[PDB]
This record gives sequence, structure tokens and C-alpha cells, in this order.
Amino acid sequence: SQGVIGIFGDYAKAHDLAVGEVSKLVKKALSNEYPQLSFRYRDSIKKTEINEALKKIDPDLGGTLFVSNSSIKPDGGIVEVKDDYGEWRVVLVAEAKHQGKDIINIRNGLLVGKRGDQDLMAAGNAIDRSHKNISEIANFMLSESHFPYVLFLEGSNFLTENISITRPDGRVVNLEYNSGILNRLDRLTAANYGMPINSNLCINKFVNHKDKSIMLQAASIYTQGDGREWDSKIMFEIMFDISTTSLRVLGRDLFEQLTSK
Amino acid sequence: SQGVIGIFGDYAKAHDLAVGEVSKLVKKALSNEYPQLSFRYRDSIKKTEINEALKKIDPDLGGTLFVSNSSIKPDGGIVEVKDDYGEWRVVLVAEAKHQGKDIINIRNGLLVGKRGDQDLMAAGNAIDRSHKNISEIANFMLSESHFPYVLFLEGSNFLTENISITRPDGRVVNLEYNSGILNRLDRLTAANYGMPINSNLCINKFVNHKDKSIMLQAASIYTQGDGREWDSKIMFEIMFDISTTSLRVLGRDLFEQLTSK
DNA sequence: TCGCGAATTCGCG
DNA sequence: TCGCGAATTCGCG
Repeated sequence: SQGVIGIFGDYAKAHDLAVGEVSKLVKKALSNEYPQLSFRYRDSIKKTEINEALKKIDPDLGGTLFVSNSSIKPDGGIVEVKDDYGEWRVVLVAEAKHQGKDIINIRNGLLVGKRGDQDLMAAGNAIDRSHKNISEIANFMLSESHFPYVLFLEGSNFLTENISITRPDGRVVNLEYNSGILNRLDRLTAANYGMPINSNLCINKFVNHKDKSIMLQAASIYTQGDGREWDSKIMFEIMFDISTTSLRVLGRDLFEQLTSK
Repeated sequence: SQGVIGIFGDYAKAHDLAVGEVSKLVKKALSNEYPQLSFRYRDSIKKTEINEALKKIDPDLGGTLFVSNSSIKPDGGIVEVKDDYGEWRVVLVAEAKHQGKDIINIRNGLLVGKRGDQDLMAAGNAIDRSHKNISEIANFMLSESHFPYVLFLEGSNFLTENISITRPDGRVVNLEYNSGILNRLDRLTAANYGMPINSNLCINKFVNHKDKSIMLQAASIYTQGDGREWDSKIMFEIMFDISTTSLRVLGRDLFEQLTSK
């Protein structure tokens, strides 16, 4: 709670900064707050890197590639920091997804459906893709104790409250939030193991079962619950919060740089 | 290696059985081989179940649902067995995916692309969806030591060798296997942590890092490497193999039923 | 070049 | 009914 983020946030709002530009601005704020630490922003990671990180855990892992310069490209990029051993440690990965143009149709008068008949459109499964990148960055961070992955959802397919949109003929159509003809929110909940959405799940839980002990890598899933678009200021504050808690977890491998610089 | 599967396999080939009907036939073979064990086949699992399995690991897990009767429906169903405590243990989950209709276009004469110009079509990312279900059944089986998930890939987007298709005008067009304009095989490799495709990865590896010890749940990804469709006999034999090794892992909780029945 | 992402309508039980 | 899956063309750097 250092005040400087109040100025940064109002900058984002004053410019309608998308997720990618907000993560770039988060890097700026971080280096402003921690001037002796070294941050950077990437817009992609190559599969070779991920595989290289994998076989460092176990020799039999990470031994596959079919397209040589294949890569993943989170539309909000990766913010990293440099630790005391010169290694780069990811402190933020962000992505922003959209589904369900229903509120647009109902705001206007366009009747959708197979025969121009429907008010609503049966929600599709495109949002299932979001699990691939989460898997990639999870495997990338399989040796870290923090998973700083933030997903930002938007659209009529991601409602957490009931909303009423009125047509150009006075017709109030109602979007019922828990309706399985619209709500695709459940399609993401496997990523944080059914832990709460709209919350920062950055620090990894360790759960057991038998002698079977294991680590969970949960993603932070945030929803514009009322159908509207995201406020860049809030989007910014969330990312700053998830990145700082990442820095808290990295605190051991950052000490030298912070005390002697 | 009990012979009976030779007859079963030739049955599948003689009928072109899709993945779902092959898994149903696998159940039949299993109960034929293990007549004192109790198997069953489901075609879906409800999110409530998955959440119920999750909070059995940790109280804070599995506490989310937005659509009440939301479910997942692997197009090859789930084969289970009943253990000595009356509990049902999944021994097989199978799914079959398709991408890249290129070999059809080149077999015929249809030039694709924005202006009816191209021989090839730039491969899309629909195959990324396959990670959701893998996540769901992984969370479902987070307390098991075996992950019996088999994925069957088919299409010009999943080639492991170079193939040559000749047009109705003598034109040999060549599909180069490691071409990143066609090959989407890398889009699955996060599921088995870069371990070998076309192999049975059913038994879970335990890898460490610090004191940080963890369990990996790797999916079996099989490819029709030469673009063609799957032979139901082989598809069958693979599923039977992955399911039996599942039974091997369950061997402790199955003893009573096998010795006293 | 090459390789990555976007998220869509609608069928089906 | 309601809710799940299918996998597609093509833009963009």
C-alpha cells in the first residue's frame, strides 16, 4: 500500500490500457518500487525453454518437439525479475478472454439463432482453449512455489449476477446468471481446483493423500461478473497484487540484490 | 497376452467401431478376463462428483459450481471397476480428436484459402480445448496413482512422417511433417510433460525439486502419424493395455474380490 | 517466410 | 427443457 499505484492506476484508466499494456505498466511500477531489482517484460516463450525447464526436474521429461520454433504467446505477456543467481523468475503471466456477444444483440435488435429468431445464443466451448497455456506455464514453473497466472474473463458467458438488457422496442430481456445456456464459467474452474474465483491464488498449496504428497498450481480467474468490460485501473491493481506476492515468495533468492544495491 | 483380445480386436475392425463403442467393448473384454471383478461404463461425469472428490483431498478445494447439472462428456466414455470397499475406480477414459482436412482437399481438387488459391490451410487452435477434460479427470483422480487417459489424434494437423498426396491433375503436393503451418502436435505435449507420444503413460511419476515432492498426471497421446484414420483393432488393443495396467495399479484394493469370488 | 492466436454458430440428445 | 461438444477460417506480425 505505497500510494504510487494510485497514480499508475489512474493512468491506465485514462488510456483504456488492454491487458498487455497493463502488464507492461506493472513492470514499470515494480521497478519504480524495487529500484535495485531487475525486471523485464516478454511477449512470448519458446517451447524449447519450457522443455529445458522440464528436464531440469527429471531427465525423461521435456523430450518432445515437432515444430522447432514453436512458442506460446499470452496476450498479456510475461513479467520477470532477476534473482541473486542471474536467473530470471516469472512474477506475472496474464491473459484476457472474451465470450458471449449476447448483451450486444439485446442492446441492439439483432435476433440470432438458426432462423433469426432467438434473443440468446447457445454458448460455445472456445473458452476451453484457455487450459493449454495454463498447462504450459505450469510445466514451466513446475519447480517454483508460486503460480502467478491471472485470467481475465469478459462477456455474457461469464456472469455472476443477474442482469436485464432492454431492446430498442422496450423489451426487457433478462440474463439469468446460473443459466447453462449462457454461463461457461465452469469451463475454467479446473484450473484453480474449485477454489474461489475473483481471488489471488498465487501461492501454491501442498496437499497429501497417502504418503502421496503433491503441489497444486492454481490459476487466478477473475470475472467481470456483470457482463461489462474491465476497468483498467482494477485490472492493473490485481496484476500488481499478484506480482508483488510473487516477489514475496521469491524473497529468499532476492535478498542479496535488495540489501547490497 | 491372453488370446481372447485377438477375437475382440477383429470384431472391432469388422465393424469400424468408434472410440466410444471400443471402450464399451473394452469393458466387455475386461469382465470376460476378470469375471469376479465388477466393471461399468459411463458416458459422462457431473461436476458435482469432481468437486466432491476434490474436497475429500482438501476442505478448501472443489467449492465452486455455477451451472448445477454441468458435466463433462468424453466422447469415448469412462470405464470403471468396483474395488473391495464398494468404491468405483476409473480404469479408462478415452477421447478422439480430429483436425486438418488438408489430405481431403489434396486428394480432391479443392483449393482453399482466402481466395480459393491455396493447397494447404493454415492450422487452427481448436485442439487446445482437449486440455480442459484432461484437467477435469486429473482433478477427479488427484488421489489416484494412475492416470488412464488416452487421447487419439487424427488429421493432417497431426503428422509424424512426411506424406505425398496427388491431385486429380497429377500434381504431387507434399505434407512436410514438422511444418508449423500444419503440425499442431505440440499443442498436446503439455499433457504428458514432454514424455513420448504413442506410448502408455498410465502409471504416475513422482518427481521432487527442493523438499518439494510432487506427482505428475501424464496423458497418453496417440497419433495416426501418417494422416490416415485409426484402425479400430489397434485403438482397442491400446485401450485394453492402458486399462489393464490401471488394474495392476489398483491391485491392492482389488485382492479380496479376486481371491474370494 | 512461419507459426500463434481469435472465439465463433449450431447440432444433438 | 438445458447443457455439452464439434473444429472451423483467417488475421497478424
